[PDB]
Amino acid sequence: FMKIFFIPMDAFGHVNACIGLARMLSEFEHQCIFAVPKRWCKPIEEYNFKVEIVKDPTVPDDQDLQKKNGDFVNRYSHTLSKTPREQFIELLIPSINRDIHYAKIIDGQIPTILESIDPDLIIIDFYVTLPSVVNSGKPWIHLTSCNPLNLYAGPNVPPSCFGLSIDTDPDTVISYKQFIAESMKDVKSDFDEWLVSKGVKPEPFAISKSSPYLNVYSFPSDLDYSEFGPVPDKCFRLDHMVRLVQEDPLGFDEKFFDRPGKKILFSLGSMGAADVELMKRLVGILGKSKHLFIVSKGLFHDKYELPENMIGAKFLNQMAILPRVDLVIHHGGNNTFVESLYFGKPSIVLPLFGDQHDNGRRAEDKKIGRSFRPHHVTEDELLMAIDELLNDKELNNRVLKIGENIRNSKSIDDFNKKIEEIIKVHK
Ligand SMILES: O=c1ccn([C@@H]2O[C@H](COP(=O)(O)OP(=O)(O)O)[C@@H](O)[C@H]2O)c(=O)[nH]1
Repeated sequence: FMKIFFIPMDAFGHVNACIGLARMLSEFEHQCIFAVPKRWCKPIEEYNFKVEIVKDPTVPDDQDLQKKNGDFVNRYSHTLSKTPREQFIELLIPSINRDIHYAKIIDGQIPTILESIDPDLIIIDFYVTLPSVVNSGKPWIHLTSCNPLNLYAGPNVPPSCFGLSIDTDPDTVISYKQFIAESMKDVKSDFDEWLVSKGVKPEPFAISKSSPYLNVYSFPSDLDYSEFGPVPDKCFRLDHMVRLVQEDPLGFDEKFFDRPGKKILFSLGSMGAADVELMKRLVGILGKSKHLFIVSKGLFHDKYELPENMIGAKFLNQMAILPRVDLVIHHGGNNTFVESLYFGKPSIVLPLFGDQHDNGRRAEDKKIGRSFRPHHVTEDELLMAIDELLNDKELNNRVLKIGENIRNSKSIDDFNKKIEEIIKVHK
Protein backbone atom coordinates (compact mmCIF):
# COMPACT_ATOMS: atom_id res chain seq x y z
CA PHE A 1 0.00 0.00 0.00
CA MET A 2 1.34 3.45 -0.96
CA LYS A 3 0.31 7.11 -1.41
CA ILE A 4 0.38 8.04 -5.14
CA PHE A 5 0.19 11.77 -6.01
CA PHE A 6 -1.34 12.55 -9.47
CA ILE A 7 -0.72 15.93 -11.19
CA PRO A 8 -2.65 16.16 -14.47
CA MET A 9 -2.76 19.13 -16.86
CA ASP A 10 -6.24 20.71 -16.33
CA ALA A 11 -8.05 19.09 -19.35
CA PHE A 12 -10.25 15.99 -19.96
CA GLY A 13 -7.58 14.13 -21.99
CA HIS A 14 -5.02 14.24 -19.13
CA VAL A 15 -7.46 14.00 -16.16
CA ASN A 16 -9.42 11.02 -17.67
CA ALA A 17 -6.16 9.03 -18.31
CA CYS A 18 -4.95 9.75 -14.70
CA ILE A 19 -8.42 8.73 -13.28
CA GLY A 20 -8.21 5.50 -15.36
CA LEU A 21 -4.75 4.60 -13.98
CA ALA A 22 -5.70 5.77 -10.41
CA ARG A 23 -8.73 3.38 -10.39
CA MET A 24 -6.46 0.48 -11.58
CA LEU A 25 -3.84 1.25 -8.85
CA SER A 26 -6.66 1.66 -6.19
CA GLU A 27 -7.49 -2.05 -6.90
CA PHE A 28 -4.05 -2.87 -5.26
CA GLU A 29 -5.24 -0.78 -2.20
CA HIS A 30 -2.94 2.22 -3.02
CA GLN A 31 -4.23 5.68 -2.01
CA CYS A 32 -4.33 8.14 -5.00
CA ILE A 33 -4.39 11.95 -4.37
CA PHE A 34 -4.97 14.53 -7.18
CA ALA A 35 -3.56 18.10 -7.43
CA VAL A 36 -6.16 19.99 -9.61
CA PRO A 37 -7.97 23.38 -9.77
CA LYS A 38 -11.25 23.72 -7.78
CA ARG A 39 -13.57 23.18 -10.81
CA TRP A 40 -11.90 19.70 -11.24
CA CYS A 41 -12.21 18.82 -7.46
CA LYS A 42 -15.85 17.47 -7.30
CA PRO A 43 -15.52 15.61 -10.72
CA ILE A 44 -12.47 13.69 -9.34
CA GLU A 45 -14.06 13.22 -5.85
CA GLU A 46 -16.94 11.39 -7.65
CA TYR A 47 -14.34 8.60 -8.22
CA ASN A 48 -13.64 8.60 -4.40
CA PHE A 49 -10.08 10.06 -4.68
CA LYS A 50 -8.80 12.78 -2.33
CA VAL A 51 -8.10 16.19 -3.98
CA GLU A 52 -5.55 18.91 -3.04
CA ILE A 53 -6.72 22.20 -4.64
CA VAL A 54 -4.21 24.23 -6.70
CA LYS A 55 -5.07 27.93 -6.96
CA ASP A 56 -5.51 29.42 -10.44
CA PRO A 57 -6.97 32.95 -9.99
CA THR A 58 -7.19 33.23 -13.87
CA VAL A 59 -10.06 30.60 -13.87
CA PRO A 60 -13.21 30.80 -11.70
CA ASP A 61 -13.79 27.98 -9.14
CA ASP A 62 -17.14 27.21 -10.90
CA GLN A 63 -16.17 27.60 -14.61
CA ASP A 64 -17.70 24.98 -17.00
CA LEU A 65 -15.04 22.22 -17.52
CA GLN A 66 -15.34 22.67 -21.36
CA LYS A 67 -15.01 26.53 -21.31
CA LYS A 68 -11.16 26.85 -21.17
CA ASN A 69 -10.38 24.58 -24.20
CA GLY A 70 -13.68 25.39 -26.01
CA ASP A 71 -12.81 29.14 -26.08
CA PHE A 72 -9.26 28.20 -27.36
CA VAL A 73 -10.59 25.96 -30.24
CA ASN A 74 -13.24 28.64 -31.12
CA ARG A 75 -10.54 31.39 -31.18
CA TYR A 76 -8.15 29.19 -33.32
CA SER A 77 -10.86 27.43 -35.49
CA HIS A 78 -9.20 28.92 -38.69
CA THR A 79 -5.99 26.88 -37.95
CA LEU A 80 -7.87 23.50 -37.67
CA SER A 81 -8.05 23.02 -41.52
CA LYS A 82 -4.40 24.00 -42.23
CA THR A 83 -1.55 21.56 -42.97
CA PRO A 84 0.21 19.93 -39.97
CA ARG A 85 3.25 22.14 -40.86
CA GLU A 86 1.17 25.39 -40.73
CA GLN A 87 -0.59 24.12 -37.53
CA PHE A 88 2.78 23.71 -35.77
CA ILE A 89 3.53 27.53 -35.73
CA GLU A 90 -0.08 28.80 -35.68
CA LEU A 91 -1.74 26.34 -33.21
CA LEU A 92 0.60 23.80 -31.46
CA ILE A 93 3.21 26.36 -30.21
CA PRO A 94 0.40 28.68 -28.95
CA SER A 95 -1.16 25.55 -27.32
CA ILE A 96 2.20 24.66 -25.59
CA ASN A 97 2.35 28.34 -24.38
CA ARG A 98 -0.97 27.69 -22.55
CA ASP A 99 0.58 24.50 -20.98
CA ILE A 100 3.62 26.63 -19.86
CA HIS A 101 1.29 29.31 -18.39
CA TYR A 102 -0.53 26.66 -16.27
CA ALA A 103 2.80 24.92 -15.29
CA LYS A 104 4.13 28.31 -13.96
CA ILE A 105 0.87 28.86 -11.94
CA ILE A 106 0.86 25.34 -10.30
CA ASP A 107 4.64 24.70 -9.94
CA GLY A 108 5.18 27.08 -6.92
CA GLN A 109 2.26 25.39 -5.01
CA ILE A 110 3.35 21.69 -5.48
CA PRO A 111 6.39 21.58 -3.09
CA THR A 112 4.29 22.48 0.01
CA ILE A 113 1.57 19.92 -0.97
CA LEU A 114 4.32 17.24 -1.34
CA GLU A 115 5.74 18.12 2.15
CA SER A 116 2.18 17.99 3.63
CA ILE A 117 0.92 14.72 1.86
CA ASP A 118 4.39 13.02 1.79
CA PRO A 119 3.48 10.67 -1.12
CA ASP A 120 5.56 7.53 -1.90
CA LEU A 121 5.26 8.21 -5.67
CA ILE A 122 4.35 11.10 -7.99
CA ILE A 123 2.65 10.51 -11.37
CA ILE A 124 2.58 13.58 -13.73
CA ASP A 125 0.58 13.87 -17.01
CA PHE A 126 2.08 17.12 -18.40
CA TYR A 127 3.59 18.28 -21.74
CA VAL A 128 6.27 20.47 -19.97
CA THR A 129 8.70 19.92 -17.04
CA LEU A 130 7.65 20.72 -13.40
CA PRO A 131 10.70 21.74 -11.29
CA SER A 132 8.63 21.00 -8.10
CA VAL A 133 8.51 17.32 -9.22
CA VAL A 134 12.14 17.10 -10.50
CA ASN A 135 13.45 18.70 -7.23
CA SER A 136 10.97 16.81 -4.90
CA GLY A 137 13.58 14.12 -4.14
CA LYS A 138 10.70 11.58 -4.55
CA PRO A 139 10.31 8.92 -7.27
CA TRP A 140 8.13 10.34 -10.09
CA ILE A 141 6.65 8.73 -13.24
CA HIS A 142 5.77 10.62 -16.44
CA LEU A 143 2.38 9.51 -17.88
CA THR A 144 1.90 9.87 -21.68
CA SER A 145 -1.90 9.97 -22.38
CA CYS A 146 -1.40 11.12 -26.03
CA ASN A 147 -0.38 8.79 -28.93
CA PRO A 148 3.16 7.58 -27.96
CA LEU A 149 5.09 8.29 -31.23
CA ASN A 150 7.24 11.00 -29.50
CA LEU A 151 8.57 8.39 -26.97
CA TYR A 152 10.26 6.68 -30.02
CA ALA A 153 12.06 9.92 -31.13
CA GLY A 154 15.59 9.32 -32.45
CA PRO A 155 17.56 8.57 -35.64
CA ASN A 156 15.38 7.61 -38.73
CA VAL A 157 12.10 7.83 -36.70
CA PRO A 158 9.56 10.42 -37.91
CA PRO A 159 8.64 13.16 -35.42
CA SER A 160 5.10 13.18 -33.92
CA CYS A 161 2.15 15.47 -34.81
CA PHE A 162 2.50 15.23 -38.67
CA GLY A 163 0.86 11.84 -39.54
CA LEU A 164 4.23 10.54 -40.91
CA SER A 165 5.34 6.85 -41.05
CA ILE A 166 8.26 4.43 -41.57
CA ASP A 167 7.48 4.83 -45.34
CA THR A 168 7.84 8.67 -45.37
CA ASP A 169 10.76 9.81 -47.60
CA PRO A 170 13.91 10.51 -45.49
CA ASP A 171 14.11 14.06 -47.04
CA THR A 172 10.62 14.86 -45.62
CA VAL A 173 11.49 13.43 -42.14
CA ILE A 174 14.76 15.42 -42.04
CA SER A 175 12.97 18.61 -43.24
CA TYR A 176 10.28 18.19 -40.50
CA LYS A 177 12.84 17.64 -37.69
CA GLN A 178 14.83 20.76 -38.80
CA PHE A 179 11.54 22.78 -38.99
CA ILE A 180 10.52 21.64 -35.44
CA ALA A 181 13.96 22.50 -33.94
CA GLU A 182 13.97 25.97 -35.64
CA SER A 183 10.26 26.59 -34.71
CA MET A 184 10.68 25.73 -30.98
CA LYS A 185 13.92 27.81 -30.35
CA ASP A 186 12.36 30.93 -28.67
CA VAL A 187 9.73 28.95 -26.66
CA LYS A 188 12.48 26.57 -25.45
CA SER A 189 14.90 29.51 -24.71
CA ASP A 190 12.26 31.24 -22.51
CA PHE A 191 11.18 27.97 -20.84
CA ASP A 192 14.80 26.90 -20.05
CA GLU A 193 15.41 30.32 -18.32
CA TRP A 194 12.48 29.43 -15.97
CA LEU A 195 13.86 25.89 -15.34
CA VAL A 196 17.34 27.37 -14.53
CA SER A 197 15.81 29.95 -12.12
CA LYS A 198 14.44 26.93 -10.14
CA GLY A 199 17.79 24.99 -10.31
CA VAL A 200 16.68 22.51 -13.05
CA LYS A 201 19.03 21.62 -15.95
CA PRO A 202 17.26 21.99 -19.34
CA GLU A 203 16.97 19.12 -21.88
CA PRO A 204 18.99 19.55 -25.15
CA PHE A 205 15.80 19.81 -27.31
CA ALA A 206 12.67 18.80 -25.28
CA ILE A 207 10.77 21.03 -22.79
CA SER A 208 9.28 17.89 -21.13
CA LYS A 209 11.83 15.89 -19.09
CA SER A 210 11.54 12.09 -19.39
CA SER A 211 11.42 10.48 -15.92
CA PRO A 212 14.76 8.86 -14.88
CA TYR A 213 12.49 6.43 -12.87
CA LEU A 214 9.77 5.28 -15.40
CA ASN A 215 7.58 6.69 -18.25
CA VAL A 216 4.15 4.97 -18.60
CA TYR A 217 1.97 5.32 -21.75
CA SER A 218 -1.47 4.15 -22.92
CA PHE A 219 -1.50 2.37 -26.34
CA PRO A 220 -2.66 -1.16 -27.37
CA SER A 221 0.21 -3.68 -27.97
CA ASP A 222 -1.41 -4.44 -31.35
CA LEU A 223 -1.03 -0.73 -32.44
CA ASP A 224 2.34 0.13 -30.79
CA TYR A 225 5.30 1.32 -33.00
CA SER A 226 7.18 -2.05 -33.06
CA GLU A 227 8.50 -1.06 -36.55
CA PHE A 228 10.62 1.57 -34.64
CA GLY A 229 11.90 -0.96 -32.06
CA PRO A 230 10.71 -2.35 -28.72
CA VAL A 231 9.09 -0.36 -25.87
CA PRO A 232 11.55 2.57 -25.51
CA ASP A 233 14.14 2.66 -22.68
CA LYS A 234 12.65 3.74 -19.26
CA CYS A 235 9.11 3.36 -20.77
CA PHE A 236 6.27 1.01 -19.82
CA ARG A 237 3.24 0.25 -22.08
CA LEU A 238 -0.23 -0.12 -20.59
CA ASP A 239 -2.71 -1.28 -23.29
CA HIS A 240 -5.25 1.27 -21.97
CA MET A 241 -6.20 3.63 -19.08
CA VAL A 242 -9.97 3.33 -19.57
CA ARG A 243 -12.09 4.48 -16.62
CA LEU A 244 -14.80 1.79 -17.01
CA VAL A 245 -17.51 3.79 -15.12
CA GLN A 246 -18.31 7.47 -15.79
CA GLU A 247 -20.50 9.40 -13.28
CA ASP A 248 -22.03 11.92 -15.77
CA PRO A 249 -25.71 11.85 -16.81
CA LEU A 250 -26.12 10.13 -20.21
CA GLY A 251 -26.98 13.63 -21.60
CA PHE A 252 -30.21 12.71 -23.54
CA ASP A 253 -33.19 10.29 -23.19
CA GLU A 254 -32.04 6.61 -23.13
CA LYS A 255 -35.19 5.67 -25.14
CA PHE A 256 -33.18 6.90 -28.19
CA PHE A 257 -31.47 3.42 -28.03
CA ASP A 258 -34.95 1.77 -28.61
CA ARG A 259 -35.14 3.38 -32.13
CA PRO A 260 -34.31 0.72 -34.78
CA GLY A 261 -31.03 1.32 -36.67
CA LYS A 262 -27.21 1.06 -36.47
CA LYS A 263 -26.00 3.63 -33.84
CA ILE A 264 -22.86 5.78 -34.44
CA LEU A 265 -21.16 7.92 -31.75
CA PHE A 266 -19.99 11.19 -33.32
CA SER A 267 -17.56 12.92 -30.90
CA LEU A 268 -14.65 15.28 -31.76
CA GLY A 269 -13.66 14.92 -28.08
CA SER A 270 -14.12 17.34 -25.16
CA MET A 271 -13.16 20.51 -27.23
CA GLY A 272 -13.23 19.86 -31.03
CA ALA A 273 -17.05 20.46 -31.37
CA ALA A 274 -16.33 24.12 -30.41
CA ASP A 275 -15.60 24.45 -34.23
CA VAL A 276 -19.32 25.14 -34.87
CA GLU A 277 -19.01 25.66 -38.67
CA LEU A 278 -17.19 22.27 -38.93
CA MET A 279 -19.91 20.54 -36.80
CA LYS A 280 -22.63 22.08 -39.08
CA ARG A 281 -20.94 20.77 -42.29
CA LEU A 282 -20.34 17.26 -40.84
CA VAL A 283 -23.87 17.00 -39.32
CA GLY A 284 -25.29 18.14 -42.70
CA ILE A 285 -23.47 15.19 -44.36
CA LEU A 286 -24.40 12.69 -41.60
CA GLY A 287 -28.05 13.88 -41.95
CA LYS A 288 -27.97 12.07 -45.34
CA SER A 289 -26.70 8.82 -43.69
CA LYS A 290 -29.56 6.34 -43.10
CA HIS A 291 -28.19 5.42 -39.59
CA LEU A 292 -28.65 6.98 -36.10
CA PHE A 293 -26.06 9.36 -34.59
CA ILE A 294 -25.34 10.30 -30.96
CA VAL A 295 -23.43 13.62 -31.06
CA SER A 296 -21.12 15.25 -28.45
CA LYS A 297 -22.11 18.80 -29.45
CA GLY A 298 -19.58 20.72 -27.22
CA LEU A 299 -19.50 24.16 -25.55
CA PHE A 300 -21.50 25.95 -28.29
CA HIS A 301 -24.18 23.17 -28.57
CA ASP A 302 -26.88 25.92 -28.45
CA LYS A 303 -25.61 27.48 -31.77
CA TYR A 304 -26.63 24.59 -34.13
CA GLU A 305 -29.28 21.86 -34.57
CA LEU A 306 -29.13 18.13 -35.37
CA PRO A 307 -31.47 16.55 -37.96
CA GLU A 308 -34.09 13.94 -37.05
CA ASN A 309 -31.75 10.86 -37.32
CA MET A 310 -29.59 12.29 -34.49
CA ILE A 311 -29.57 13.01 -30.72
CA GLY A 312 -26.96 15.07 -28.90
CA ALA A 313 -25.90 17.14 -25.90
CA LYS A 314 -23.11 19.46 -24.73
CA PHE A 315 -21.28 16.49 -23.06
CA LEU A 316 -22.14 12.74 -23.05
CA ASN A 317 -21.51 9.73 -20.76
CA GLN A 318 -19.21 8.22 -23.41
CA MET A 319 -18.51 5.04 -21.30
CA ALA A 320 -22.30 4.27 -21.22
CA ILE A 321 -22.71 4.95 -25.00
CA LEU A 322 -19.67 3.08 -26.47
CA PRO A 323 -20.95 -0.51 -25.85
CA ARG A 324 -24.35 0.44 -27.52
CA VAL A 325 -22.92 1.74 -30.88
CA ASP A 326 -21.58 -0.01 -34.03
CA LEU A 327 -19.07 2.70 -35.07
CA VAL A 328 -17.29 5.79 -33.65
CA ILE A 329 -16.53 8.95 -35.70
CA HIS A 330 -13.94 10.90 -33.74
CA HIS A 331 -10.99 13.35 -33.89
CA GLY A 332 -8.28 10.76 -33.08
CA GLY A 333 -7.88 11.95 -29.48
CA ASN A 334 -5.89 9.12 -27.80
CA ASN A 335 -8.48 8.52 -24.98
CA THR A 336 -11.43 8.30 -27.45
CA PHE A 337 -9.33 6.17 -29.86
CA VAL A 338 -8.31 3.64 -27.17
CA GLU A 339 -11.86 3.72 -25.58
CA SER A 340 -13.40 2.80 -29.02
CA LEU A 341 -10.94 -0.12 -29.47
CA TYR A 342 -11.49 -1.22 -25.79
CA PHE A 343 -15.20 -1.83 -26.74
CA GLY A 344 -14.29 -3.49 -30.11
CA LYS A 345 -15.59 -0.62 -32.39
CA PRO A 346 -14.09 0.44 -35.77
CA SER A 347 -13.50 4.19 -36.14
CA ILE A 348 -13.65 6.99 -38.73
CA VAL A 349 -10.80 9.34 -37.66
CA LEU A 350 -11.05 13.09 -38.49
CA PRO A 351 -7.87 14.58 -36.96
CA LEU A 352 -7.95 18.24 -35.88
CA PHE A 353 -4.33 18.76 -34.60
CA GLY A 354 -1.21 17.38 -32.86
CA ASP A 355 -1.05 13.65 -31.92
CA GLN A 356 -4.55 13.16 -33.54
CA HIS A 357 -2.80 13.16 -37.00
CA ASP A 358 -0.74 10.14 -35.77
CA ASN A 359 -3.89 8.23 -34.59
CA GLY A 360 -5.56 9.00 -37.97
CA ARG A 361 -2.47 7.57 -39.79
CA ARG A 362 -2.37 4.59 -37.37
CA ALA A 363 -6.07 3.70 -37.96
CA GLU A 364 -5.41 3.50 -41.77
CA ASP A 365 -2.00 1.76 -41.49
CA LYS A 366 -3.38 -0.95 -39.12
CA LYS A 367 -6.64 -1.42 -41.13
CA ILE A 368 -8.89 -0.73 -38.08
CA GLY A 369 -10.63 2.36 -39.58
CA ARG A 370 -10.60 5.17 -42.17
CA SER A 371 -9.05 8.68 -41.71
CA PHE A 372 -9.88 11.99 -43.49
CA ARG A 373 -9.27 15.70 -42.83
CA PRO A 374 -12.59 16.87 -41.28
CA HIS A 375 -12.73 20.28 -43.13
CA HIS A 376 -11.91 18.58 -46.52
CA VAL A 377 -13.74 15.18 -46.32
CA THR A 378 -16.37 14.90 -49.12
CA GLU A 379 -20.00 13.87 -48.54
CA ASP A 380 -19.33 10.78 -50.74
CA GLU A 381 -16.07 9.86 -48.84
CA LEU A 382 -17.73 10.11 -45.37
CA LEU A 383 -21.07 8.37 -46.25
CA MET A 384 -19.25 5.54 -48.16
CA ALA A 385 -16.65 5.06 -45.35
CA ILE A 386 -19.51 4.57 -42.82
CA ASP A 387 -21.27 1.90 -44.97
CA GLU A 388 -17.80 0.31 -45.80
CA LEU A 389 -16.79 -0.09 -42.12
CA LEU A 390 -20.27 -1.23 -40.86
CA ASN A 391 -20.32 -3.97 -43.57
CA ASP A 392 -16.61 -5.08 -43.40
CA LYS A 393 -16.81 -8.34 -41.36
CA GLU A 394 -12.98 -8.92 -41.54
CA LEU A 395 -12.22 -5.39 -40.21
CA ASN A 396 -14.93 -5.69 -37.46
CA ASN A 397 -13.36 -9.09 -36.46
CA ARG A 398 -9.86 -7.47 -36.25
CA VAL A 399 -11.16 -4.62 -34.01
CA LEU A 400 -13.02 -7.21 -31.81
CA LYS A 401 -9.73 -9.19 -31.45
CA ILE A 402 -7.84 -5.95 -30.45
CA GLY A 403 -10.57 -5.26 -27.82
CA GLU A 404 -10.18 -8.82 -26.47
CA ASN A 405 -6.32 -8.42 -26.33
CA ILE A 406 -6.68 -5.00 -24.54
CA ARG A 407 -9.14 -6.45 -21.95
CA ASN A 408 -7.02 -9.62 -21.44
CA SER A 409 -3.81 -7.52 -20.82
CA LYS A 410 -2.15 -8.21 -17.43
CA SER A 411 0.37 -5.31 -17.92
CA ILE A 412 -1.25 -3.43 -14.93
CA ASP A 413 0.04 -6.29 -12.65
CA ASP A 414 3.62 -5.83 -14.00
CA PHE A 415 3.27 -2.01 -13.66
CA ASN A 416 2.29 -2.36 -9.96
CA LYS A 417 5.34 -4.64 -9.34
CA LYS A 418 7.69 -2.13 -11.08
CA ILE A 419 6.40 0.88 -9.02
CA GLU A 420 6.81 -1.17 -5.73
CA GLU A 421 10.45 -2.00 -6.78
CA ILE A 422 11.07 1.74 -7.69
CA ILE A 423 9.86 2.89 -4.22
CA LYS A 424 12.08 0.24 -2.45
CA VAL A 425 15.28 1.09 -4.52
CA HIS A 426 15.03 4.85 -3.60
CA LYS A 427 14.16 4.46 0.18
O1 LIG B 1 -19.07 13.94 -24.76
C1 LIG B 1 -17.98 13.53 -24.32
C2 LIG B 1 -16.80 13.88 -24.96
C3 LIG B 1 -15.59 13.42 -24.45
N1 LIG B 1 -15.59 12.65 -23.36
C4 LIG B 1 -14.34 12.15 -22.80
O2 LIG B 1 -13.33 13.15 -22.85
C5 LIG B 1 -12.06 12.56 -23.13
C6 LIG B 1 -11.42 13.25 -24.31
O3 LIG B 1 -10.05 12.87 -24.40
P1 LIG B 1 -9.37 12.59 -25.83
O4 LIG B 1 -7.91 12.31 -25.63
O5 LIG B 1 -10.16 11.56 -26.55
O6 LIG B 1 -9.60 13.94 -26.67
P2 LIG B 1 -9.24 15.44 -26.21
O7 LIG B 1 -10.57 16.06 -25.88
O8 LIG B 1 -8.28 15.30 -25.06
O9 LIG B 1 -8.62 15.97 -27.46
C7 LIG B 1 -12.31 11.09 -23.44
O10 LIG B 1 -11.89 10.30 -22.34
C8 LIG B 1 -13.81 10.99 -23.61
O11 LIG B 1 -14.30 9.75 -23.10
C9 LIG B 1 -16.80 12.31 -22.74
O12 LIG B 1 -16.80 11.60 -21.71
N2 LIG B 1 -17.96 12.76 -23.23
